[PDB]
Formats: sequence, C-alpha cells, structure tokens
Amino acid sequence: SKEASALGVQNIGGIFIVLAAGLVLSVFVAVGEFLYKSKKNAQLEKRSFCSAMVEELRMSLKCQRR
Amino acid sequence: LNPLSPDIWMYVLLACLGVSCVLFVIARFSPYEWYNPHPCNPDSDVVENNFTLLNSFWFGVGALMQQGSELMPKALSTRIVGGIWWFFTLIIISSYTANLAAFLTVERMESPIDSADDLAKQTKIEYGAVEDGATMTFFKKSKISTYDKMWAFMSSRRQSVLVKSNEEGIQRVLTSDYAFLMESTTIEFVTQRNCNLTQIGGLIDSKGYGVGTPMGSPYRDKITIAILQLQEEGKLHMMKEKWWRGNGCPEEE
Amino acid sequence: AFLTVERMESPIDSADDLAKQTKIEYGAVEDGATMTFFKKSKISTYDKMWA
Amino acid sequence: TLLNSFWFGVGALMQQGSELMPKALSTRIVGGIWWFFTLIIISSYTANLAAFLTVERMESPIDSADDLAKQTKIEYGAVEDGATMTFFKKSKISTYDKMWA
Amino acid sequence: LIDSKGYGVGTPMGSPYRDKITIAILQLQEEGKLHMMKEKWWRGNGCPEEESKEASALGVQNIGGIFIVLAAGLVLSVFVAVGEFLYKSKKNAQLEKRSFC
Amino acid sequence: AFLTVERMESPIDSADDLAKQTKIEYGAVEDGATMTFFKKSKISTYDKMWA
Ligand SMILES: *[C@@H]1O[C@H](CO)[C@@H](O[C@@H]2O[C@H](CO)[C@@H](O)[C@H](O)[C@H]2NC(C)=O)[C@H](O)[C@H]1NC(C)=O
Ligand SMILES: *[C@@H]1O[C@H](CO)[C@@H](O)[C@H](O)[C@H]1NC(C)=O
Repeated sequence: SKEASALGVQNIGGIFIVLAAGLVLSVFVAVGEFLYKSKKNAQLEKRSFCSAMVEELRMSLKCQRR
Repeated sequence: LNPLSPDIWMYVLLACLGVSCVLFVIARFSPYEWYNPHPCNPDSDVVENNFTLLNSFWFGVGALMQQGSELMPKALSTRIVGGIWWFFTLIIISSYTANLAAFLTVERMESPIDSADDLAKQTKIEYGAVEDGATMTFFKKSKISTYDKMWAFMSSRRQSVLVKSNEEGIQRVLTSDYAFLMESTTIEFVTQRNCNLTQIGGLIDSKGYGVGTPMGSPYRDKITIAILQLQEEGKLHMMKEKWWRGNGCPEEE
Repeated sequence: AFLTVERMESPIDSADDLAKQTKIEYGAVEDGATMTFFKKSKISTYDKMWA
Repeated sequence: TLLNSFWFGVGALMQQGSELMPKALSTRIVGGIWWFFTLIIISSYTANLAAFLTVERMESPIDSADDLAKQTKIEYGAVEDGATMTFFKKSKISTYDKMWA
Repeated sequence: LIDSKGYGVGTPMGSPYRDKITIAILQLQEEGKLHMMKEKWWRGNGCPEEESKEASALGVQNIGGIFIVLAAGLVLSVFVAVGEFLYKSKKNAQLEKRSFC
Repeated sequence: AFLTVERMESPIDSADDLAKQTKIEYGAVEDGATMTFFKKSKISTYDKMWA
C-alpha cells in the first residue's frame, strides 16, 4: 500500500530506539546517584531509608524554596 | 512538511512533549540540581529548581530547533536526557535537509518529452490523432523513418486512442496522458485560451492556407499582389494578434 | 547523497524502460502468439524487443 | 528594548542565539514559532543551493524577441542594409519599432 | 520566427511553366523528397550535450560577492561608529562644554 | 554536490550502464568480426555504442 516517499519508521525509526535506550538508562542512573547521595548523607546521618524519605518528601511538595 | 511523512511529524512533537515530561520528573527527582541562584547568597534555604513544566517544555523545543535555551542542567541524570535528545535533534534536522534536497534534485532533473523523436520511443504516452483526414494521411503516405514508426503505434490502436474530433481530442488530453496531433494553427488557438496546454515540438509539415480561385481566374495574380503587400505593412501579422490572443497565461507570472 | 540515487530507481513499470535495459532479460513462449506478435508488429519500442 | 528585540530577530535567524530568552508565555511562543521558522528557511536554502550544484539547468538570458526588447546590455545589430534590416524599418509593430530605435 | 516569407522557383511574367512547377513542388511534399533534401544538405555533424559536470570548489566567480556585502558591512559599521560617538559627546554636552574635550 | 555526482555515476556494470556515459573509452579493434556485429546490430543499446 506504498513504495516509500518521505522517510518513515522503516527508514529513520531506529533513532527512536536509541532515544528509548537513553531515557531508560537515565532513570537507572537517576536512582544510582540518589542512594549515593543518601550514602553521602549517611556519613553524619543515620540509616539512609528515612533520609531518602526526606529526599522523597522534597519531591512531593514541588515548590521547595528551602 | 513534504520531505517527511506525517507519521513522523505526529510523533516528534509528541516526543518533544514526551522528553519534556520525562526530564521534568528526573529534575525533581535528582539532588544535583539545587545550587545557589544569585551565588552571593550566604544560606541554605535558597535552593533552586528552575526546571518547570513550562521550562521542560521550553528546553525541548529550544534544543529541537537548534537554537539553545537557558536551562543548562548539572545532574548527570538530567544531562543524559538532554544528551540523547541532542543526538535525536541532529538526525531529524539533517535528514530534513537531506530529503528536501532530494525533492529539488530530482524535480530539476525531470525533463519532459520535447521533440517528435522524444515521443518516438514512449509508448507509455499514446499518440492518437484527429479523424481520418488531413493530419492522419500525412503519416500514412510518409516514408520518414521517424513518422513511419508513429504510424505503427496508431495501427495497433484503433478504436479510441484515435478520436474523431478536435474538441474530443482536446478533452482526451485534459483527462489522460494523451498527446494530440493537430494542425499547428488551432493548437495556438486552444493553448492561448486554456493555459493548461502547451505546443510541444516544432513544426513537422509546412503547408499553408490560401485565398484560392477557380481555374484560370484572372483575380488570382491580383490577389497574389495583395497578400504580398500585406506582409510589409504588417496588417496581416496584426490580424494574427487580433483573433488569437485573448487571455494570456501566468507562465510569465 | 543516499536519498537521490534511491529516488531515480524505476522498478520498471512500462515496457519502454524494459526495452532499454538489456541487463534484465525478456521472455516469451517460443513460437507462440507472442513471437507471432512482436515480429509482425512495426512499433518502434516493440521492434527493439524483437531484435 | 527596541534594539534588543531587533537583536533577537537576527541572532535567532543566524543560528547563534542571544541573551534575551524569555520566561512569560506571551514572548515564549513568538520566540518558539520563529525558531521553527528558521530551520525551514536555512535548510531549504542549503537544499536549493545543493540542488543547483548537481544537475545544472542551463538557461539563456533572452528567450523571445520580447526578452531582447529590454536588454540594451545585449546588443542587437543585424546583417547589411537589405532583406533583414528593412523589415524592421518598414514595420509598425510596437516591439520591432523599439528594436529599430 | 518573426516573418513568414518564402523562397520560390520563379518564372518570367506570363510564363507557362509556372503552373507546371506549381504542380511540381505541391507533389514533392507528400512523397517527402523535398523534406528529405532538407535532411540532405543541412545536417552534417550533430551537437553533443552530456556528462553533468559538478561545480568543483566554488571560487570568487561563484561565491565572491558574499565578501562584497561583508565589505559593505564593515564600512557601514565604522560610519555608525562615529555616528553614536558624537551623539554621546552631545549626550555628555548637557553637562559638558567645548565638545572637542 | 560532490557526493551526489559520484554516486549517480555507478561503476561499469554491463553494456547498459557502459552505453550511457562516454567518459570510459569504448573498446573495439578496427575491422574485426566483433566490430562487424556492432555495425549491423539492430538493438539501439548496441547501436548507441556504434553511434
Ligand atoms: C498530472 O495532472 C493530471 C491532471 O490533473 C493528472 O491526470 C489524471 O489522470 C488520470 C488517469 O486516468 C485521470 O483519471 C484523472 O482524471 C486525471 N486528473 C484530472 C484532474 O483530470 C495526472 O495524474 C497528474 N500526474 C501525472 C504524473 O501525470
Ligand atoms: C485549467 O486551468 C483552469 C484555470 O487555471 C482551471 O480552472 C482548471 O481546473 C484547469 N484544468 C484542470 C483539468 O485542472
């Protein structure tokens, strides 16, 4: 129902796959440095669960200014 | 929009909406995006998150159009998002420059049929002619090797590639890829007053229309002196501009 | 430079390009109505096919 | 300002950027649609100039007698006083009269 | 084609060979020997057109006018450099005397 | 512009592609049985070689 005219997924669509590979790798390194800073907090703090809760309490309010 | 398919266009602005919402989450999620705005500020309760849903939409469209913004993240998890999005921008625009080059380099190469010899090979474009008579029997009585091969195409294709009237032949060109053969005068009358037609090719025959007398009539030389006067004082060519040009065509526009 | 040689490809449609390219080959049942036709025709394109 | 708004109207077109990049929606979209405008101009200009240097379409300066009616850069002339010349002198055609001038 | 006159065989006045030659040429156009002689004494060589040569390495003959509009830019820039220079010297001169100072 | 003229012009594949461009010199010993074939051939693809 075609031959080709104008650069479809059959031509260019693999650039979205390496885009999809980028976003998935970005979230995986998002939690990678998240518990790292929770360990960088844990030099003076306690166990990094409730310290990460403050690191997730700050995500909840969405207007921090603190 | 023609150098790209609209299936690409309908996703890529949604992908810009897609990369806007994803980067806005990670910016709120990461701790390395909270430095000091106005860095002279000597305190702790001043942490910034200049990333907004407005700004995450803005960094997408600002980077996609190859211009820049003022967003400039610091966290690696927010930098890899813009990093691959920069690698997606460079492809989709250089491909857009490629295919827009591709249309304009093949349309300029596209040369139509020009001469009678150019129609000698193309059996895709069908000749035809007018009704059996003046234009036709020149081809039949010819011995020219080009025009003989034209008659062979018309020999195999009786019953309506060979139409029987002028305006029917005008109608057959205007619908299909038909290429009508005709007396070169009445082509100038239709092409002037259609602006959808063109006289392709030159002039095959060189016969002419005359005044004419009966046999041995003594008015003939008096009319032979007449027309041969009309061409110097130009009233004959002035009447060629009288009854032929009526509209003009936007080919010059 | 890729998308311009890919455009001009004619996945041959009518017999006229099929009359030009002698790389790809024609075909007919021998001594059929087809050999009867393209011999006894005089058409410019089809005479190149008979040659 | 009136200088800077003109200054954003050039550096954005020239693929360079500036330091004006706004925050209110009313001035964002004007900057947004200009940024979509500036790739359709330049890349097509890159496409068309790449379209000239490949498949050259040779053209003549004049095409008709009317095209030579205005160009006094290209000079007419003719043959010796006689057959071709005296047609132009004895004519009353408004095109060919200007050729005789 | 501007004019449409033609070359003929021609006779003296009242010569009776004229109609016999009028029947002659008007026979020659159907059997095509008249047009065959137009292909006899006119075509001798033929003309070529080929090879689609690339415009290798654009010179001044191609691109060099971009330096002229560059040269037009620098000269206009120095002219408006002194244009605002004495303007600010006048903007100083609502506090200042002897504007050469 | 360089890369769109060096890729349209394919290398020498067969007598079809070798007929169109004339930059590559056609090969013929003068007055041979090979040249006898191409002077009397009727396929225009082979006659464009002869032309
Ligand atoms: C060029 O334009 C013509 C006219 O618009 C197109 O001609 C069509 O041809 C088909 C063939 O049977 C007819 O059924 C249509 O009715 C024609 N169109 C019209 C408006 O009459 C043609 O398709 C166009 N393209 C090409 C490549 O020739
Ligand atoms: C011919 O041109 C006229 C005027 O431009 C237009 O109205 C008409 O549709 C054209 N013919 C076809 C078949 O499109």
